Amino acid sequence: ADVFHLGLTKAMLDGATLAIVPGDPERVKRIAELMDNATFLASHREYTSYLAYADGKPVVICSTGIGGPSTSIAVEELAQLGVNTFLRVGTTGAIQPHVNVGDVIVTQASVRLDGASLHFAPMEFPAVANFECTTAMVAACRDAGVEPHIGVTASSDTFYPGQERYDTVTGRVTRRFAGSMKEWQDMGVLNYEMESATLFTMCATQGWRAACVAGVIVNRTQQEIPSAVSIVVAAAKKLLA
Amino acid sequence: ADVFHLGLTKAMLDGATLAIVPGDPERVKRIAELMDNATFLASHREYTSYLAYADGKPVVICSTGIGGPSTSIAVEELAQLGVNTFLRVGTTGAIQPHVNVGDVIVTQASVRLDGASLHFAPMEFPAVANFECTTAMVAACRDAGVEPHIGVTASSDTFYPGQERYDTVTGRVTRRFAGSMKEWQDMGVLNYEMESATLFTMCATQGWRAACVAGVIVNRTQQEIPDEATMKEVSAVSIVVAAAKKLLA
Amino acid sequence: ADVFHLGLTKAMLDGATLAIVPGDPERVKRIAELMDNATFLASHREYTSYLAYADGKPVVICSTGIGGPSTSIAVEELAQLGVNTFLRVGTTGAIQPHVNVGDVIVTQASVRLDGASLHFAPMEFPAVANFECTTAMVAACRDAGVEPHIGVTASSDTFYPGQERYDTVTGRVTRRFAGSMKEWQDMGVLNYEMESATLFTMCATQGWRAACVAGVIVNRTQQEIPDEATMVSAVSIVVAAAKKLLA
Amino acid sequence: ADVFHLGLTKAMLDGATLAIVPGDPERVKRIAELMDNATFLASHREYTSYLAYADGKPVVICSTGIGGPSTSIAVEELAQLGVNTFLRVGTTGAIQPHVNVGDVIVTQASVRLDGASLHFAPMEFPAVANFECTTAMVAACRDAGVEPHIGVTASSDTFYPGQERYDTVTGRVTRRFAGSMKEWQDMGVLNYEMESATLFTMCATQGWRAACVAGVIVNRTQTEVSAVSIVVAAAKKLLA
Amino acid sequence: ADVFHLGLTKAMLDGATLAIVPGDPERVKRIAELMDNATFLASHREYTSYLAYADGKPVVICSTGIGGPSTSIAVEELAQLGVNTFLRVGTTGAIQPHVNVGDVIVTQASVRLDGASLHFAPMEFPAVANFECTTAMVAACRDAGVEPHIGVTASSDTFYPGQERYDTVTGRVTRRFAGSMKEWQDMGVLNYEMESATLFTMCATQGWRAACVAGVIVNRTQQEIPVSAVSIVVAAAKKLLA
Amino acid sequence: ADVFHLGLTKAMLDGATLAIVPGDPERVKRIAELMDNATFLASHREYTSYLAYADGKPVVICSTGIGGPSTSIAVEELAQLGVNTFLRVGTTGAIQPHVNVGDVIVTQASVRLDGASLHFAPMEFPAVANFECTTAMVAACRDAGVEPHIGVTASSDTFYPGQERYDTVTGRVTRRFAGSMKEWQDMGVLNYEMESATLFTMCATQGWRAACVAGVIVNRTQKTEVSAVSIVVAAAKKLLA
Ligand SMILES: [Cl-]
Ligand SMILES: [Cl-]
Ligand SMILES: [Cl-]
Ligand SMILES: [Cl-]
Repeated sequence: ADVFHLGLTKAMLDGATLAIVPGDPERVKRIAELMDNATFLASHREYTSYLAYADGKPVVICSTGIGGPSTSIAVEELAQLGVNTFLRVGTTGAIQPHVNVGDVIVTQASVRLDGASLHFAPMEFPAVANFECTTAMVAACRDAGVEPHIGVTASSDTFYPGQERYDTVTGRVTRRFAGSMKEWQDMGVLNYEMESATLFTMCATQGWRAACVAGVIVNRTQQEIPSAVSIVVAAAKKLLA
Repeated sequence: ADVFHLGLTKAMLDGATLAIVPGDPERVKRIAELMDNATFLASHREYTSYLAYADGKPVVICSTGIGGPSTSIAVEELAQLGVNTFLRVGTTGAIQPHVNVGDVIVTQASVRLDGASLHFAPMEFPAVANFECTTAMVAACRDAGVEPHIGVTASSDTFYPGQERYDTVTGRVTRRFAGSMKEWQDMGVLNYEMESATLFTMCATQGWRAACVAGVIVNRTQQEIPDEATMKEVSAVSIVVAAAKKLLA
Repeated sequence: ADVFHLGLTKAMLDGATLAIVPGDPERVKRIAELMDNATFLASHREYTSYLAYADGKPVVICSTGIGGPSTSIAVEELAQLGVNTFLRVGTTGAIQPHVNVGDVIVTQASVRLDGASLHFAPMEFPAVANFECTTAMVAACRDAGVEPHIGVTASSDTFYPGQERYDTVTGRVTRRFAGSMKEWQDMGVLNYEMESATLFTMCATQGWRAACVAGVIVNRTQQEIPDEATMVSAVSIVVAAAKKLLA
Repeated sequence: ADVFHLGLTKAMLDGATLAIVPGDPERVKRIAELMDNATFLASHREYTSYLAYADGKPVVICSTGIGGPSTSIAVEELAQLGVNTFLRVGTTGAIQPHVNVGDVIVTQASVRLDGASLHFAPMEFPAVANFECTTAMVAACRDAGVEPHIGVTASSDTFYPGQERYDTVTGRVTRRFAGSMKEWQDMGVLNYEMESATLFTMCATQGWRAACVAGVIVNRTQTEVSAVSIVVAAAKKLLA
Repeated sequence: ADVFHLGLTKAMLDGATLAIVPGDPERVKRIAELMDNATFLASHREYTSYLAYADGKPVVICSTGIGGPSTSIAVEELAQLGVNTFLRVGTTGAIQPHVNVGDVIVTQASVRLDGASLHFAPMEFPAVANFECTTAMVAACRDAGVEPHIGVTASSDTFYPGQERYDTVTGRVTRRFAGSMKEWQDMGVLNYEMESATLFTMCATQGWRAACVAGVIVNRTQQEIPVSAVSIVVAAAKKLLA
Repeated sequence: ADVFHLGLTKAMLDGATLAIVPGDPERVKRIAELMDNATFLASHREYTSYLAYADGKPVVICSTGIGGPSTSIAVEELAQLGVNTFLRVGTTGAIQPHVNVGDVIVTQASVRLDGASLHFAPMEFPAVANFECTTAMVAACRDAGVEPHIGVTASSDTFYPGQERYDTVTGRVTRRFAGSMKEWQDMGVLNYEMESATLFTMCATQGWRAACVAGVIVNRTQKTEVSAVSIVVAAAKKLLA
C-alpha cells in the first residue's frame, strides 16, 4: 500500500477525488451499492473502503470509525491518494424538541468538543463546512422532498459524558459538561455527533472540501438511548457533474 | 428612546425586522439612499441610523462602529426593537495573494480573534453566518457578475498587532500574534476585519440571522495600509442591498 | 492624513504629547471648550478630534468609540503623532452599594474582560494605570472637593451579558458570566466600563502613560439602566489632571 | 444487547471482570486464542469481542478502535457489563534513541494530547495508570526476560500533526505541535500512541483499573507476539 | 495558638493591624530592631515573627518564606489575628538595563507568573497594590533621597525556568518561558521576584491593603547570579500609621 | 557556596545522590538522626540541610518550605550538586472516608493545582512519581505492617481556598475552587498537600526520580508522624542498596 493504515494505492481509486465517509465500516458496502459497479478496495482496522461510480464518476466510500482521531487518519491518507472532497454521512441525536427521529440534519458548522481539531488549528478557528458542499447537500434533500434542519452541531469526543448522558456506570458528568446540553439547546444547537468538528477543521485548514449530513436516531429531550445515505449520494452526483 | 444607546423607538422602524449594519456611521446615508424614501432616524455616539424601503418593506440601516463591543450594543438594541436579521457590509484586508483590491468577500465563518464573542458562547462554538443569508449574499454577488470569495475571515479586536501589522510606534507584536498572519494564510483564511466574529456568535446563539460581505481595500501580501498606489467596479454596498431584497421578497 | 483612521497629521497637534480620550465623539468639543483656543481637527468614523490648550500647553482631545478595538486604533495612531500620555474620561456603572450616582471613580487597574488587551500581552500581565497619572487624577479630585473612589474596575467587551444584564431580548447570560457580577463585587471591584483594560494594557506594554476617571451614571445594585428616577464632573477633573501633568 | 454499541449482554461475559483491550479488531482473536476456550462473541463497528479463560477465569477481549473517543465507548459499555479492569496492549512509536526495536514499554502515565480525557476530568488531573496493574505488567515483562521501559507516553488524538509528522499532503504542523516532539523527548517521554490518556483518565476518575503495555514498531529517531504474551501473563497475575 | 501555622495569638500582637512581611525569616529581627521595643514572638517553619512599636503603635514583622503558597498562609493567618495591611520588603533581580544593583523598586502591580493568585481570582483580575500604601512607599523613598523605580514586576513561582535562567542542571526552559524575559523587558517590566502576585491578588480580593518594595541584588542583563529597602518599608509603615 | 540559596558545595554531600525532602526545616534534624553520623550542612531561609548515612550510603536531608516555589529552588540546587533522587515525606489531609487517621498515603501522581509545575511542562504532562521509588515506598510500608493507600493526591498552591476551606477571614472561595473538593472526592483523590505536583513534574521532566509518602493525621470528612519518617528512611535504604 502507499499509505500507512488504509491499505490503498492511488491507482485503486481510478482517479476519484471525492469520498463519502460514514463512521461505520459495515455501512460502506451499503452506500457503495447505491452507486454503480461497487468494488471492494481494502479493509484494515476500522477502515473499510470501496470504489463505486456516481453518474459515471469514481467515488471512494471509506469508513472513519467513531471519533476525530480515527477520522483524521482516514482523511489524511485519502488526501494523499488525491481525494479533495469529503462528504460525511452519519447518525445523530437531536437536542431540539422540534427535530424528529428520522429527520435529516445538514451541519453547517460544529461546536468543537473534540481534541483532534486542535491538532489542525487553535480553538478560535471555526469548524465550518464547505459552502458549495453544504449547498449540494441541501439541494439533494429538497430534490427528495426533505427539508433538512441546517445549523450548528455539537461534535463530541465522547458518547457519554460529553453529550451529558447520565445513564452510565457512575452517573456522573465532570464539571465542564454538567449543564452543557441545556447551554447548547439555548444556543440553537441541533444535535450531537462525534466526527464533524475534526473533519471540518482539518479539511478547512488543509484546503479540502467537507460537508456532513446525518440521520436522527434519538431525541435527547425524550431519552438517552433509542435516508441520509440516499441524500449523500445525490449530493456527490451534484458535486461531480 | 426605547433603548439606551441608539436613540431609537420601535415606531421609528415602522416594522423593520432586517438591518443593514455597516461599521462606519458615515456610510449609512449612502446605503439608505440606494433604497426608497431614505430618512434619517438618529445619530448618537458611533450609531447613525436611517430607515428606507426595499421593494416596499422597511429596512433599518444602523452603523456598529469598529469592533465587537460597539457592535454588540447595536445588535442587542436593534433586536429589542424587533430586528431579527443583520446584514453586515464592511471593508477588509485580504491575506491571500490573488484576492485583489476591489474584490468582494462573503464571510461564511470567522476566526474568533475577539473578546465579545466569549460573552455569548465559549470559544468552541463556531462563529458561523446564517446559511440563508449567506446564500442571498452569494446570489447578489453573482447577479452583479462578481464571483465572490467565500470562506473564513480572521476577525480581530485590533487593527494593528492582532492583524500582525509592524509599521507601528514600537514595531512589535506580542507572542500570541507573532507569525499569526502566515498561520491564517496557510489555513486558507481570506481576510481580516473587526466585527464579524462577534456579530455571528451573538446572532447564532440568540436566534437571529447574520451575514457579512466586505470590499477588499488592501492586500496584506503587498501593503500594510493602502495608499494612492493601491488599485482603485461592483460595490459591497450595492450587493448587501440586493441581498436584503432577496431575503425580503 | 498621516494616519489611516483619525485623519490627522503631526502638525495638527501643535506639539501635543498628551491626549484626553473620551468614549463619545459628541463629548469631545465640550471637553475641548473647558480649555483655551479649542480647535476642530478632524472627524472620521467614531473619531472626533480637537486641539485645545491647558494652561498654555497643547492637548489633543480624541474620542475612542465604545470598546477596546476602536480604542486601540485611536491610541496607536495618536502615538504615531507623538502622544505618549492618554487620560481616559468616561461613564460607568457602579457595582458596590454605596458608590452613588454622580460620584467619580479613578481606576487604578482593571479586570481584563476584553479581547484587545490580549493583542498586547498575555492575560497574566496587569491592566494597570500609570502611577503618576493616577496620582494627578486623585489630586485633581481633591482640589475640587471630591474624594474619589480609587480601585479596580471590571472592563468588559459587552454592555449586556459581560456586565451580567438580564433585561435583554433573550434574558440569558452565557455560563462564563453567569454569577460574575457577584464575584467582582465580593472582590471589591467598584464598577464596570468598556475601554480601560485595553487602554491600560496597550499603554503599559508600549511605553505610554494612561489613566482613567469616570462618572457614575447607574448603580447596578439598584438598576440595570438608569432612568428618570435615578439621581463635580469627571471632565472637569480630567482637564485639571492634564494641567498638573503638563505644568 | 444490553449496551448500545458492543452488541453484548452481561450473560455473554460469564462473570468476567477483566478486559484486554487492543486497538485493532483484527488482533482480538489472536489474543483470545492464547487463553482457553476462546469464543467469538460479537463484532459491530470497530468493536470485535471474544471471551476466553485464563487459569479458569473468564476474560473479555474487546477492541477499542483508534483514539480516545471509540475507546471511551468500549470502556464504559464493558464497565456497564461488570468489567472493572482494562489492560491495553498496543503498538507504538518510540522517540528516545535508547528504546530499541524489540523493547517493551509499560506506560505509567500519559501526556494528555487528546480531547476525551477532558470529558472525565480537567487537564490538571494526571492520566495515570493503576499501580497494581502496572506492577503486574512489569512483573510479566520480567518473567519473559524483558526489562521494560517504564515511563511517560505522549497520547495524541492524531497520528500525523500531533506526533509532529511532516510526511503529509500539506506538510504543515499547527503552531501548538511545532517543535513538540523535541519538547517531549527532552522531558523523557518514551513514545507516542493514541488511546492511553483517555483510557487512564476515564478509569482513574470512574474507579476502574487500567494499564498499558505496547510493542515498539518504529523509532522516530533511528515483538508483536511478545507484547500480547505479556498482557495475557499480566492478566493471569491479576486474576490469581 | 489561634492559627494553624504561625504559632501566634491575637493578644501577642497587642492590637497590631499592620504587618511588615519579608520573605526571609532571618531578616525579621533586623527589621523589628529598627523600631522600638522589638520582641521575639514565635518561629515555626519559615514563619519567624516579632513585634515592635513604630511611633507608639504595634507592628508585627513576620516572614512569608519564598513563594505564593507560604505567603498565602502567613497573610491569611495574620489577617485572622486582625492584620489588614501587609507591606512586603524583598530582594529582586532587575531586568531593565537602567536599574542598578542597590536600587529600590516599588511594585505597583505584577505579572501573575504564579499559581496561588488563581486561588483568589481568575487571571483577568489585576495583581495590583493598594494605592495609599504604594504612595507611602514612594514617599518614604523620596524622603530618603532615592527616586524609586515604580512599575510592573514579573512575579514567578520559580527562581530558575520562570525567570528564564539557563545556568541549571538541564540548561533548558519549557516553551512557555522560552523567550519570556525579553517579552517582559519589551513591555517595560522592571524586575523579577516570587511573592508579590500572590500577595497583591489575595489582598485586593479579600479587602486588605498590600504594597511591595525590594532591593535590587542582580541585573539580569549582566548575569544570572550575583537593606535600604528595609529602612524604607519601616518609614512607609510610620507614614501609614501616623 | 556552589549554590545560591542552600549554601552548599558538592564536596559537602560526600557523594550523596539521594535526598529526603521534608517541608518543615525543624523536621530535618529528626529525620537525619534516624540515620548514622548525622552532620549539619547549612541553614539559610527555610532550607536546613543535613547529611547522614543510610546503610553506609550518604543521604542529604533538606527542607523545602511550604509550596512548589521554594521546593523548586531546593530540588534544582541539590541536583546541581549531584542529587538525582528526591523522596518527600510530608503531612496530609485525607478527603476519603475510608482513609483513617494512622493510615499512610503513597502518592503515585498529583492533580496540578499549583503554578510551579507549569514552569517545567504544560498542563497536559502528568505529575507522576517515579515507579521504582514509589515501589520502594510501598515495600517499606509493608515491611512495617502498613498497607498504604496508593493513588492520586490534589496538590494545591494554597492551604485555604484551593483546599476549599471556608474557615477563613472572608469565608469565600473563588469560583474555580467552589465545589472542587467534591469533584476530587468523586474522582478517587485521596488527600490534599502542597508540593508534590511541582516536585513530580520538575523531576520527571528534568530526568530525576521522585516519590512521596505521608501519614494521615486528620480527615476532612470525619506515632503516625514517627511512622511516615521511618518508612521514608527504609525506602531510601532499598533504593541505595
Ligand atoms: Cl446520539
Ligand atoms: Cl485591513
Ligand atoms: Cl454601566
Ligand atoms: Cl532574581
